[PDB]
Amino acid sequence: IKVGINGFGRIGRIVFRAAQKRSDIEIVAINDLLDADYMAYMLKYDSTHGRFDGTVEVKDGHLIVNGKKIRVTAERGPANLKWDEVGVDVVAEATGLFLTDETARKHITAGAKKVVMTGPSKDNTPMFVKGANFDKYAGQDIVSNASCTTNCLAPLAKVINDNFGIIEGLMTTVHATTATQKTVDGPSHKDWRGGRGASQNIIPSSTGAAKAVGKVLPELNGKLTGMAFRVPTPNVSVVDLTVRLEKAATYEQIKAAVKAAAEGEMKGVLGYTEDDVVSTDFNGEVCTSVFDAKAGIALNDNFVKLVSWYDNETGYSNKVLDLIAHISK
Ligand SMILES: [Ag+]
Repeated sequence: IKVGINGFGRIGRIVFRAAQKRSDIEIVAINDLLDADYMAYMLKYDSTHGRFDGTVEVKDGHLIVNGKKIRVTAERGPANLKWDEVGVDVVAEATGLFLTDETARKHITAGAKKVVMTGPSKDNTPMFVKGANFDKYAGQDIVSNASCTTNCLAPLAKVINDNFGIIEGLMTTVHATTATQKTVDGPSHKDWRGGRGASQNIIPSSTGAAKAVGKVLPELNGKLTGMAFRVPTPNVSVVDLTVRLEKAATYEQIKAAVKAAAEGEMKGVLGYTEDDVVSTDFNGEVCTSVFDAKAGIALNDNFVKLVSWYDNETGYSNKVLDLIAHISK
């Protein structure tokens, strides 16, 4: 499966690094407003995930990563990309600028077969999260992988709902710093709080990742919404799911249910741990949701507080390839 990446940002670079560890997905073309010499630098060195495992050179204005040529372009218009020349099947849309079917279809016009958005769709484009609704894919040409927080809350909420039933849920993600925020109190027209100093503040932020669970899980629609807190960590976030259960269940029964799915139908997606883990213990975690058993707490048999870790970069990126590989079946 030849895959072309549009937008060599944080998600774009981690999708590239995760593809080097897979055999069914091969990156063949990258497009961003950067020269080839700069793209080789942002791949070779990474402050969060260390140096790149492999070789990377620049020749003829193109990258040579692990002895494989990769076409580099800087087309601002998605239709002028000419994916026919390099032969791309699925385009990884990782710019955040084209999150609609009208704007993402320019890759189909440019010579691609399918498009996967690395973000929550802004229109009626269907969103798919692994372990939640990957079976509901009906061969659409443009899909979406929702958000990274949705890829963490949906697999956990599905197991809790299928076992005990969620009447109403209220979540909160202690999120890490992203490239949206500022290092120092700067301007931010869309979000005033987001313009404050990231390394100095606990910045509240609104998110619709919990309300988006109702789209990938129609049985939980209108039963989930939440918020966020941006904290001065470079990577790895954690959600705080607070749900009211329909069936009475103890915490030891909740741990056994999450552990059964972690070792069963949701292996590789929903993780499970009983260790004294912290955030940096999940830097580079492939799982999109790791349930922290000792961190959670319950008030009674029908009101519990669940804790689940997730990497907002590595975990979501690996599930972008999993969505590319699923639509290609
Ligand atoms: Ag996130």
